[PDB]
Amino acid sequence: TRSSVLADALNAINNAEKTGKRQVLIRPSSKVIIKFLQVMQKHGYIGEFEYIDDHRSGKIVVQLNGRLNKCGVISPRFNVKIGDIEKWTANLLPARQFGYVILTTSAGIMDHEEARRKHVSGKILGFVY
Amino acid sequence: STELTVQSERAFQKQPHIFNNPKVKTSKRTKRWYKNAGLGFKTPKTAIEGSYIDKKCPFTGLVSIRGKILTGTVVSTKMHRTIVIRRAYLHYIPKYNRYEKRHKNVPVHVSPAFRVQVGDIVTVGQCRPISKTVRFNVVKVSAAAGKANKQFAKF
Amino acid sequence: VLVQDLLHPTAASEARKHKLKTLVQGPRSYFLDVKCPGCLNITTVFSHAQTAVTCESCSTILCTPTGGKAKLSEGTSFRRK
Amino acid sequence: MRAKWRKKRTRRLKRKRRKVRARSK
Amino acid sequence: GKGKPRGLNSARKLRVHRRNNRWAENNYKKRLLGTAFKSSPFGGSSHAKGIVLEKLGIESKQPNSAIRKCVRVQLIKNGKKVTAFVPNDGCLNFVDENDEVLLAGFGRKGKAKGDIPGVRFKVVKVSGVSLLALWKEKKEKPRS
Amino acid sequence: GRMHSAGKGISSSAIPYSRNAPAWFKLSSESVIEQIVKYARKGLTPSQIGVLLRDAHGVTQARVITGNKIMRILKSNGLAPEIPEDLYYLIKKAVSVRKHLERNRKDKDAKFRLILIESRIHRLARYYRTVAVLPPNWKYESATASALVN
Amino acid sequence: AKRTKKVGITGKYGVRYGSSLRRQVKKLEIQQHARYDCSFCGKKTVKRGAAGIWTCSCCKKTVAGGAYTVSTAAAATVRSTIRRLREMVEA
RNA sequence: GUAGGAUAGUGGCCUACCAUGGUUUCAACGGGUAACGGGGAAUAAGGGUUCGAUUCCGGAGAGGGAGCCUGAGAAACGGCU
RNA sequence: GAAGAUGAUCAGAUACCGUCGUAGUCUUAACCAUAAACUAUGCCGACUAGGGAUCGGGUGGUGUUUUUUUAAUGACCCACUCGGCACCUUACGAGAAAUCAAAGUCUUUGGGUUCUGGGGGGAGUAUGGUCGCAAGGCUGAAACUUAAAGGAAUUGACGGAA
Ligand SMILES: [Mg+2]
Ligand SMILES: [Mg+2]
Ligand SMILES: [Mg+2]
Ligand SMILES: [Mg+2]
Ligand SMILES: [Mg+2]
Ligand SMILES: [Mg+2]
Ligand SMILES: [Mg+2]
Ligand SMILES: [Mg+2]
Ligand SMILES: [Mg+2]
Ligand SMILES: [Mg+2]
Ligand SMILES: [Mg+2]
Ligand SMILES: [Mg+2]
Ligand SMILES: [Mg+2]
Ligand SMILES: [Mg+2]
Ligand SMILES: [Mg+2]
Ligand SMILES: [Mg+2]
Ligand SMILES: [Mg+2]
Ligand SMILES: [Mg+2]
Ligand SMILES: [Mg+2]
Ligand SMILES: [Mg+2]
Ligand SMILES: [Mg+2]
Ligand SMILES: [Mg+2]
Ligand SMILES: [Mg+2]
Ligand SMILES: [Mg+2]
Ligand SMILES: [Mg+2]
Ligand SMILES: [Mg+2]
Ligand SMILES: [Mg+2]
Ligand SMILES: [Mg+2]
Repeated sequence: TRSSVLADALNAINNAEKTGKRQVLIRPSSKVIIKFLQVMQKHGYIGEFEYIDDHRSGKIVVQLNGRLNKCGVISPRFNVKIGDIEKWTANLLPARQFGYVILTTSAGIMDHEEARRKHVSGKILGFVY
Repeated sequence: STELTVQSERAFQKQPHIFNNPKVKTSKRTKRWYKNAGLGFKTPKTAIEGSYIDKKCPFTGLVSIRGKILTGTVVSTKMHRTIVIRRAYLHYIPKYNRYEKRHKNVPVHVSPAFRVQVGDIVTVGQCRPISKTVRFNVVKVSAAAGKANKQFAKF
Repeated sequence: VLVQDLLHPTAASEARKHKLKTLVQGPRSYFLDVKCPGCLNITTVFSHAQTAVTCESCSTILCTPTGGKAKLSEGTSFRRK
Repeated sequence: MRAKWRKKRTRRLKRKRRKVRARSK
Repeated sequence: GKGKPRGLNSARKLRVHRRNNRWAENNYKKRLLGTAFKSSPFGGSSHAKGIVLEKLGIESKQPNSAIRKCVRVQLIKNGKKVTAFVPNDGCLNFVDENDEVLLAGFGRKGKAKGDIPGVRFKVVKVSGVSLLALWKEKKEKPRS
Repeated sequence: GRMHSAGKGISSSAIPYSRNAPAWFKLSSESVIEQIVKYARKGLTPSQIGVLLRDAHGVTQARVITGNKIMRILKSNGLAPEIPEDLYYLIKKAVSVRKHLERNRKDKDAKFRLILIESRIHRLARYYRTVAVLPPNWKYESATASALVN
Repeated sequence: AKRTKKVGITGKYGVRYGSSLRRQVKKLEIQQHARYDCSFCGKKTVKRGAAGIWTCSCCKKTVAGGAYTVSTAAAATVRSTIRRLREMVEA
């Protein structure tokens, strides 16, 4: 059954970005999906995304521009102390100069760089590069 | 607990060194000793006004609560003035970066100030060794509703 | 097509698609103001109406249930909604 | 050697082994 | 989902699954059954002294064609009979029947080496005076 | 998809976007409610009340037109049955299959389907006992069930 | 409790007579001692009364039957066959 | 559980009378250990794998068991029976 | 038609072939619990590519057939749609390849979960337990031995293959 709507959303985004589409459609559009997409959009990996409100769970149409290589989900959401964020970045990211590991942190869903600037850590969601 | 046969044993059940003087009739009937257990644990009015004895009670008995203050789900009220609680937790295996469900069964003395049943969340507090396996008293019972008011039959 | 408008798909496409697989899922069914040849009163009958619907005053079957839409029977007249 | 017939050979060896084991026991 | 469980609370299933599939290795199975002490004539040890019983000449395996010049050695610490290769040119002239040799293993942790069938040990010393040193010219073998 | 089958069918209702609806409705919410209560006095399951309201009358959704669901209206009017509707309709099927099986003892797939139906009953009854709709230690004993559902 | 694992009614025979023979007699001593339902009053009160006789304790009615069952399969086949031939003859 | 005894003292530690409990697939109980536990050690991308009788800490033992004397402290063995 | 009988042939004495024929094949009551039980491809879920054909259901044609002056229902045609057994083209991708719309979305490695494998033999053997009336089924080693066993494809050779 459907166990991770963020994994389904990010799989749809990867599969459309691989085949070169400029847009996806994502069902069923959680808050974690919206915040993850807002981080990706803030860092420039997607364009505008628009939330269709049907009265059940929502859909999202994301405008993929061209600049995404691999957005993914680290499932399970591992507990991540502040000392081993850098193991996760060294494992998941292609280089030290770009790419972001998205963390669910009690200061909000955020990437690892402004998890480090706020000196906060927590569960891992996934990555974008 | 003002009823159900306090003197049910071969010995006279009384609080030690508490004297009921028969020559001078006391203004309050059958003088009772109680205490606050400390740590914000309210002495129940059943403990204050009851007739039970329970020398291992944390409020009317001779034990003191000191040390760990644990919390657990009652799984067995099948003893006399002793319950078994389940302290379920999660153990972290650092190889797999994952946890495993574990549990520990803690036998706890329960006062007859408290009426407990299987399913109640109780707060227990460490005392001196009460028996071979019991080192804790129930100091608080944390199940008031328990979703057990709407199960009964209707018309 | 590699680039398309997913927020505003064409009405011909949305009328082709399944009722669950549109942009917002809604029903393709409808209701009918149905009158008998005999009685003057009006009955509101579902399109896919599952039931031998009669009037309150009539003794007459208005629709007969089928696999999909109910078959409006016996020369009765209908209007949508 | 077909594996089917080697299996049947070892199955007959099973019967002889348990026959002599029940003979001794 | 690539086989294995992934969830955060699924560490017992992963740990016991690794513990169960860990037995299919040669070394873990051998080390936890303790077969080096139950079997494998040198009881977990590197070397063992024994007493030569008879000089053997083992036919080498095909396609090689030679006589391998071993000895039958009864170990002091077990009483187990092994076959030990006397590992240079000559050197069977150096041993005897009925004297004390030190044996080592033969390179392959069991697993009889090369064209020698069923010989998995070798003679390092005879009478405590070291076959290589006897073979070069370096030492003289004691008469008793 | 189809917990006791291999079917993958999507055959559901697609209720509309309008949560207040449908602007040709000229009957009142209390008239809809007393029609619901009248149908339950006749003895109708909430599914049968809803289908009759939908087809004979114009009541598209009773949740939309009133403020309440049909089973909630029946509970407020004192007409809730002793076991829930889908569980009762599962126990009815199970006792019909068992009555069939006592004659046709050779019916191996009716035996199999009976196991499926009881498994479904026990899962549903377990849910109802945790959400406290059914009493605790309510058991489908499959010997008294024929009188449980008459 | 469960007094015996598998002998059942043939635990009275002890270790004697052979296991196959005691199984064969167990499957028929269950059959000849079972209470059967009456075809006349519906109560499960039919008992055997010197093989071939099956008497209901209510309503006192006695039916001829098999030696250990009320209706053997050959007799039920005969009943169906005679029903079929009678329906063919009188129609 | 109650009461006593005993102890330096809690306690089924033991006794007397009651109750029938207590642990377990979250692995109890049993079997093996060529197992003393730990600080630690070897190998080092990261994670790990293996070792730790051994200089520090804690335990246990003085050929095997048991019992005790003296003493603040021992069930001591370069003390006794 | 196992077994068994018999007739021929064959170097040895092709067991193939011919004629019989018990058990069996069928059925009732009880057992067994295995198959190359195969799609050698666990189950749930999402996405990624074009196509036509078909099965079941649904929807729409001022379509054909029942031409009877604006000709019910079935059958058929066309277009959609959901669900299914599959199929054709391509290789985005995957793979050691054969090939695969899944065996893809995997070193850019994490959707959920169960089971299994760890070089070839020894060996599905020994022993223990348990199930069975038995046959056997489930569970299931070790000593020892060994440098390959194997998978896919290429060239050749060979075929009582074309
Ligand atoms: Mg006590
Ligand atoms: Mg589905
Ligand atoms: Mg299921
Ligand atoms: Mg005392
Ligand atoms: Mg005491
Ligand atoms: Mg006692
Ligand atoms: Mg030791
Ligand atoms: Mg490495
Ligand atoms: Mg250690
Ligand atoms: Mg140490
Ligand atoms: Mg040692
Ligand atoms: Mg020390
Ligand atoms: Mg000592
Ligand atoms: Mg010594
Ligand atoms: Mg000693
Ligand atoms: Mg002194
Ligand atoms: Mg001593
Ligand atoms: Mg000394
Ligand atoms: Mg000393
Ligand atoms: Mg199999
Ligand atoms: Mg298979
Ligand atoms: Mg399954
Ligand atoms: Mg299709
Ligand atoms: Mg192997
Ligand atoms: Mg097996
Ligand atoms: Mg066996
Ligand atoms: Mg093969
Ligand atoms: Mg090959």
